[PDB]
Amino acid sequence: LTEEEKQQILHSEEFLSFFDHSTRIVERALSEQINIKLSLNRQFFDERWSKHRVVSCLDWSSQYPELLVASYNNNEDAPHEPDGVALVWNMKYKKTTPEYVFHCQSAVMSATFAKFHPNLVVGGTYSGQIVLWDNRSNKRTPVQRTPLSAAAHTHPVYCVNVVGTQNAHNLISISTDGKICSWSLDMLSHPQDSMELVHKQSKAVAVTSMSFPVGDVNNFVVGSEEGSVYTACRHGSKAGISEMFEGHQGPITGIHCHAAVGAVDFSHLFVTSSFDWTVKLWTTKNNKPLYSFEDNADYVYDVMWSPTHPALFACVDGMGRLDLWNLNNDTEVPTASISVEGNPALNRVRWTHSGREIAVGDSEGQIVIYDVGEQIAVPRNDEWARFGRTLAEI
Amino acid sequence: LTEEEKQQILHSEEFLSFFDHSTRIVERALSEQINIKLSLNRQFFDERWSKHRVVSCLDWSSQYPELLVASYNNNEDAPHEPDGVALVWNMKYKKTTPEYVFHCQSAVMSATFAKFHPNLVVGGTYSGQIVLWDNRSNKRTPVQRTPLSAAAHTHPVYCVNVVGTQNAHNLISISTDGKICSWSLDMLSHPQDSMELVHKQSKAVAVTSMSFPVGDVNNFVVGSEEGSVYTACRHGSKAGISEMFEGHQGPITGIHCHAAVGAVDFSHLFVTSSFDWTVKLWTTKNNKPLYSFEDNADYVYDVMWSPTHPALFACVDGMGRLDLWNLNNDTEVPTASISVEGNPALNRVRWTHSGREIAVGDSEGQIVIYDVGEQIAVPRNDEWARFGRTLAEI
Amino acid sequence: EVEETLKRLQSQKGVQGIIVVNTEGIPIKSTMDNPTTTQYASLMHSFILKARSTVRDIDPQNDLTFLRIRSKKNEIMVAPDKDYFLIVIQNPT
Amino acid sequence: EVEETLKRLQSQKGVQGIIVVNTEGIPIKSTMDNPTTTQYASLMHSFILKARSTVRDIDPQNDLTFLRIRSKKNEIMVAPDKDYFLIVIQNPT
Amino acid sequence: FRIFSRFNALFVRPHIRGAIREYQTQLIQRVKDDIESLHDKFKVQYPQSQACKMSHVRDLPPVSGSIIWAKQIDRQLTAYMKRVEDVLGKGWENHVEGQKLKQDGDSFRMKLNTQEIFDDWARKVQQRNLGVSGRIFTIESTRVRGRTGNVLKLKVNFLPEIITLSKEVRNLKWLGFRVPLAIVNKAHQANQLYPFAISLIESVRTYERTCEKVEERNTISLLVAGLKKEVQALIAEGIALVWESYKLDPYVQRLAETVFNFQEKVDDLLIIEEKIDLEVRSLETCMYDHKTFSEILNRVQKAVDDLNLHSYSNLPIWVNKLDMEIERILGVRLQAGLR
Amino acid sequence: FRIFSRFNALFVRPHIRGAIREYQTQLIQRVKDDIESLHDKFKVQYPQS
Repeated sequence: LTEEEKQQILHSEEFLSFFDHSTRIVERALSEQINIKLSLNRQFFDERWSKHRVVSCLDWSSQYPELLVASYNNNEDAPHEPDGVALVWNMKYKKTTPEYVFHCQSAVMSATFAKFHPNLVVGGTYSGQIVLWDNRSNKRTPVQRTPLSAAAHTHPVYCVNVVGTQNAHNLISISTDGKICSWSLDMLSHPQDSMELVHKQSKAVAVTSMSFPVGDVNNFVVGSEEGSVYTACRHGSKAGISEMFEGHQGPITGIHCHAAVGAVDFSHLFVTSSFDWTVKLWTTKNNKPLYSFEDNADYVYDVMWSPTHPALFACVDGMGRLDLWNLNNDTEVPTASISVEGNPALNRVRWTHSGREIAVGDSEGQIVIYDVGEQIAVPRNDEWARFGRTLAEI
Repeated sequence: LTEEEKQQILHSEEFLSFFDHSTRIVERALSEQINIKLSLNRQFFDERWSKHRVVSCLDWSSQYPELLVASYNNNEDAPHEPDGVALVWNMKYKKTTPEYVFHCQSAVMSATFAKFHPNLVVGGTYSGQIVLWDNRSNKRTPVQRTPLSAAAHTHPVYCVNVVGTQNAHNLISISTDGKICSWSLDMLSHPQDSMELVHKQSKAVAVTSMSFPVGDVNNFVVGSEEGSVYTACRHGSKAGISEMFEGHQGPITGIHCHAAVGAVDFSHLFVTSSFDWTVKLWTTKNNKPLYSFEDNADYVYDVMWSPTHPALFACVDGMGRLDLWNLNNDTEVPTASISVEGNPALNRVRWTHSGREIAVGDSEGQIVIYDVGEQIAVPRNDEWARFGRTLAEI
Repeated sequence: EVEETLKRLQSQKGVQGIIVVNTEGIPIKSTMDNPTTTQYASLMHSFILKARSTVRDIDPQNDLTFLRIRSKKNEIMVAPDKDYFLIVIQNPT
Repeated sequence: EVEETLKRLQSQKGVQGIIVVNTEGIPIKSTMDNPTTTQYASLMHSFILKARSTVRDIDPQNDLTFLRIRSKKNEIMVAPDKDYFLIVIQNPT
Repeated sequence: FRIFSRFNALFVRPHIRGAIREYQTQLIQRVKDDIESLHDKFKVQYPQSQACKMSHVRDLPPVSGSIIWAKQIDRQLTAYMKRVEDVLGKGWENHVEGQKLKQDGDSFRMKLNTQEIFDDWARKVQQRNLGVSGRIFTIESTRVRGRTGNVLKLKVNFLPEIITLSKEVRNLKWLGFRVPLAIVNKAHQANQLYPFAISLIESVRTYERTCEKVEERNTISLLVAGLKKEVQALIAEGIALVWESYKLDPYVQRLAETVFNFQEKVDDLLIIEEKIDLEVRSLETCMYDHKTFSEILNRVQKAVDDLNLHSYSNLPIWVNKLDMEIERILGVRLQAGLR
Repeated sequence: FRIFSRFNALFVRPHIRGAIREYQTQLIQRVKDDIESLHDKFKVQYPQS
């Protein structure tokens, strides 16, 4: 009868594949195969990793349209416990448990998957340090960390993305001071490219978030908490600010470019959800806002285009209402709407790839995903044509 | 015990519990989840048997789509060396040597597999004897050899092909003089049917190519050495040539019917590869060359349709280029075109029965297995209608 | 209806009709290669009998109708009612 | 980690009892009591060894990576790869 | 209002205007209800509203957040007023309901002033007199609980909150509020000097963590002594520097790279150290056999050579001590075998 | 051939006719000596082509 060999083999941690496969199979074992318009589809609220916790970012895995990464800042509930909480939540089978967890010593502001590799996860934290995590390996510590240096990002980082294809990729990141930096997925210890973005008279732009024209690298569009949108070419013939926008009055929190591609070219349309209920539409060729969004006041967080419908997008109000806007059928009234129970401060919204359902963050950590009506999920050539003519309206 | 009481016990009507159990287990087991261009593809070039000795014909086994039959014809380097050599080359595994080797006393001009016997290779030679090769036998010589009597072929045979159902076969072959003969695959001492192809009374035909429309065995198309293609009937009161085609002013060096099924029929179409660089997309129901693709200074040598694309077809050339013509895409420039190194005179093209990748013969014996891109290989459901429109164009 | 069950089981992916093995280990129904299916079904019968012995060791009121033997190539579901042991090969996908 | 693993593997269904087994049978860990865990897991170890031989019969390269037995009274789990031998006592439903 | 916005073509013709003035009272009443709801929402204070903690998440300082929140609400009030003016026509205030509504809105807007908090914050900033000039970093005396001694823990002469102030300026400057030029200069200097301070503080924190980890395992400090000496030498060079200088960037950069190299060499040495210790412990109880003992010695010597080729500090004395320990263990095992 | 075959019936117009082949006569020179390159194949190949 062993008394120590089992004890020491338990102490020795060779359980990487063990734990990985056990997790991937037991949530499957939740299956009960015993032989004896908007609509909620799945509500997930991790009690252990989301108790009184604000969702910090949301991304859907392009390589794996079933994997979502969500972030968290420091927890005021307890400072001693790990502050930067990163969660990976899966679409494989119903379960309360999160599929993966991750810790960052600093508060995590944003996170996303990498397009270059289908398993690495990259996230920007409050300390301005890009943090790398490997999903296949079962670890809690950051795999890599960019240096906290003068050249590198130092102010809190809110936007990180991967541009290019799987052989011409490049990791772009912003610092709220205004530094743009390009790294590579292979090494996260030296900025391949880096410069402090400036608009004029050497004054920087307090960038909050950016997006990029769909299917295009370089020539990004950024938003400023100062209340101005800027189009800046990454390298071009001259890096830095290329165009300044009349923009919106208050701080510009969420910015996104049109993503649905069809018989017409609509990649020049920006949505910007400022802090004044004002989810503004416009185009890079026109310095003025194209259409002003007004149904209430006081902080709509953000907006993202549905990748499947060219004239439909999702924006959420911090009061607790997520509402789906079609542009073809209606210009002003919400074509779809819902309010998450508890009327909580819903933070971040992310359209899943290929659309057909939405992911919603919250200040309470209770993230909710749910689909959309078929009659409004699917586009048609009529939709693109009538969208073009609604653009011709004004 | 034995296989008679099981029948009665199944006929017994206590099977309600069994049927309920089966229904329950099947309905519970219904749910299933997971646990967690032109490119040079391969070479084939012997050295013992493939010194000069240009390629003559190629094929793929219907039962064994991983197998290619070649036939290197010309013996001019060494009179003492074997005259005709047919090599069979495997696709599943890469070997510098041919899988199996066969040599005939005369010079082989054409070879093909046997549909009924998946363990047999039949080939035609220059002298005029139809030649077998039983792969079971260890002896490289021909196993069964057709007599060179006036009953059988007496002129250099150029087309051999076995057709019919698995229970009713016929090995058709045609010689340059034009005597078509069907043999039984298992008995070749006597031609079980024969008939000399002749046009309008007292006009012999110099047959040098043929193809059977898919499915049909009773009627077929032949390309004569005199540049005038014909359609003939194998069995019937009108057995023989039944059509004049004005065709082309040079020898016909290749022919192939359409090789796709599933949508609107195109068996009436075929392409002939003339001797002046003029491939001819062109049909049986009409008499006038539908279109006359022309370019280049030299002349084509062989042409086949794609076995799954209802539009694509390859094209041999004299300076060594292989090009693919996608009519639905384009009718004027080859959709794809790449040149083999050393610019020798290519002599045979054969597409895999899958159609996903092409082969090509050579002037120096180096058979080259090329691969094609997915977008350029596999058609779509709308591809057939697009071909219909392109043909209805003129 | 036996043929109804045959077409129903055929509908399941990776499955060729319905094959049923009795208590003798010889399949009452013929769908796959006979020698392989008979020897393999005798092995299944031995293992289900020994598993029945163990389950009756501690659970003398339990019955076996479900067993998930999956490898990285194929899965077998084996289902004994009282004499008929349904066996269905099914890909993990 | 150990305690977190058993905690998450148990609270996922409020499982009656699970212990971690990284050795070939004869586990000294317990969740409810020593005997009903140790002897039952040893018998499961013998049977998964026999099932490993059973699945190697059809082809030696195949291995059993996962075993379920959902019977009328018990729903018993194991996920063997090289020495990780799960045990789960749970309701059939 | 949206229904009317669908139709504005013969509002110049006073024919539809009869219809709009027919329901003018309903319009005024419902607009008053809406603005009452808005002012009720405002009455819930910024720190009491989730918007405040959110804006905390936003890298937005609380004062700027409250100011801008109030400004946005005032903007929405002004939008209400101007849009009422446009929809109803010129001079709706002539009506008793119209002048009542305009007086109400003026009252709420007066209650919704914003410059006073700006003035208060500027006054407080001037009074507290935030500054960063001084020493590069400070060394202080703390009696850390758990030890009776007075620990001289090292810190950095830089309050992390100063950058916060800069951000307020960085937000208030474009908000239209003008701040004292002394505050502007202080905030600008702090903003441009922040990267050096944050790099220095993270470097010193990492050094302290790795050095306490080293001293936790005393068997390795002798090997790490050289790296600790060079780190202390750079610290000694730096501490003499006043807070602001021109060698700040090169010194800070070389200090950061030195600390990172020190930490990585520390961790590599530590892991190889537990490897060697585990192998020695295995040798302790290893079965009596020349082959197994020779293999253990071979692996230990290979690890020692791996350490040697990395060019660490103070190898020979460490080798001598481990040789003494291994020979003591060998003597004990020889005793057991001989008996 | 095909690039002016895109015109074919276009240059029947009074001005297109003046817009075509008055400007490209030297590319007709180019296709002439492309015929030169063509006959090069004929020049010395007869029994060893």
